[PDB]
Formats: sequence, C-alpha cells, structure tokens
Amino acid sequence: TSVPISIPSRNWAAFRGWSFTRLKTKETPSLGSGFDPYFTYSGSVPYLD
Amino acid sequence: NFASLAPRHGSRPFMGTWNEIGTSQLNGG
Amino acid sequence: ATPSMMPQWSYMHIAGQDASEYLSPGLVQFARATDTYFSLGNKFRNPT
Amino acid sequence: VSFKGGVFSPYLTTRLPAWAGVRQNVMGSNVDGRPVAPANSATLTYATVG
Amino acid sequence: VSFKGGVFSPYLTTRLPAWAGVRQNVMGSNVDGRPVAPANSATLTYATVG
Amino acid sequence: VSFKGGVFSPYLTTRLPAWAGVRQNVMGSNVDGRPVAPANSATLTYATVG
Repeated sequence: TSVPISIPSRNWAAFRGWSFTRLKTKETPSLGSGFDPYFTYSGSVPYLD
Repeated sequence: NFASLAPRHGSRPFMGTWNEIGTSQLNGG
Repeated sequence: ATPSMMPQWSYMHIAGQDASEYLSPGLVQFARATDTYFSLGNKFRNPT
Repeated sequence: VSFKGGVFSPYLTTRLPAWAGVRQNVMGSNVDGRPVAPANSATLTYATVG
Repeated sequence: VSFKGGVFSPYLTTRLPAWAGVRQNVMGSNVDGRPVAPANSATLTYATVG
Repeated sequence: VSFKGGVFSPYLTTRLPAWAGVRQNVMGSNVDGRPVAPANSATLTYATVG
C-alpha cells in the first residue's frame, strides 16, 4: 500500500516537474537486456506506450 | 518596461498582441 | 555541477539566447527565405 | 518475522535495474517455445547450450 | 523467501508518514461506532458516503 | 503481504553492524558449553549471571 522512494544528494539545478503513474509488472519489457525471458504478455506495454 | 514579468522565450520577453487587452463579446458583434 | 550553471546552460540553450539571435546573420536570412519549401526551423532550440 | 500489521514496505525501495531476472521469476519461455527455468531455480546457474 | 535465520529488518527503515493507513490495518471504527474496513480490504477504494 | 513473485530484496540493504545479535539467531553456546538463548527469545532481556 505504500512505497517510500528516495534518491540522494544532487544539485537540482534546472529541474522540471514530476510525472508518475502505475503499471503492471507483468507488462514491462526489460530494455537493458537484448533478449527478455519471462516477458510472456504481448499486451501493448504502457512502458513503451 | 515590465520585462521581469513576462515568461521569456529566450532573451526576448513574450509580449502579446494588442487585442489581448479588451473584449467586445456581445450577442452578434 | 558548477555553483553557477550559466555557461553550461547557455552553451546548449537550456537558458541562452533566443533561436534567432545567436546564429550567423546569414542563416536567419536563409531560414526565413526558405520558409515554405525547405523549412529548417526545428533544429535550433528556442529556450524558455 | 510475523508482521501482523499489514502496512507493508516501510523500507526504502531501490529501482529495479534493467535486465531479466530482477522483474519476476515466473515460468518464462525461450524464443522458439520451450519453457525456461525461473530465477528461483538453481537450474539457471550453468549455461544450458543446445 | 524462507528466511530461517530470524534476524529481521536488515533493510533500511523509512519513517512512516503522518496519515491513517500506514500505521496498522486492524478493524477500525468510525466516529459514531460502526466498524470501518481495514486497509488490506479492497472495500476501501470507493468513497462510502452515507 | 503475499509476494507470489519471488524476486526478493528490492529493498535497500544496510550493512550489518559488528556485534552478536544481528547476524543470526540460531541456538548459540556459551564459552564452556551450555547453550545460550536465541535473540528471538525474550529470555535474553535480563542479565543471566551465574
């Protein structure tokens, strides 16, 4: 129900606003690997949409 | 000049047109 | 990462001059003459 | 150990990095169609090369 | 998954913020006396307005 | 509460400090040979002095 995100100690020099939303873990393709096993759900992934 | 109020696009301040000071919205005008 | 980031912004037009004032004075003449047919106005980063 | 008050994640969440293995460990699948082992399984510690 | 060594919270604890819902989820109560749903329940996702 | 996706520790791990009590809580032993209580047990809140 509640997740405390924190990142440390940077010059917020020319910062614009935030944007944040929520999506399923089941539809998130991992870009950092070339091939991505466990990515079963071919389902219009909101991370790319 | 009031140049410290306008949201500047770059160095030139964004100064609007001259119809952006009044209005003439009547029924059929 | 500098305590006053004016040169690093104005070098890449985060915060520098307007899109028609830093260019060489022929290129403003070129990009406005070639306005309708060969438009190159989307490559010069008008900052706000 | 034995929470019993279901307020969950009081702990600082670090981002998941971008590779396969830190997102889920459900029964995945290779690109032609046989299922690949989950990351919980100790099967996926040697390079299975067909 | 299956700790078996009961040293608990090796994880960095972030403060609980000040509102109702991050402290417990026991069977609460409204100000006149009927019980309110716990935060685990999906009943408390719409504004129940009497 | 009810993970069901066994990717574990998404949470920021803080180092265990150097003393006895933050490493395990298995059935330990005193220096001559009788077993000492685990840290889960509430027996180890008073100084047992023989």
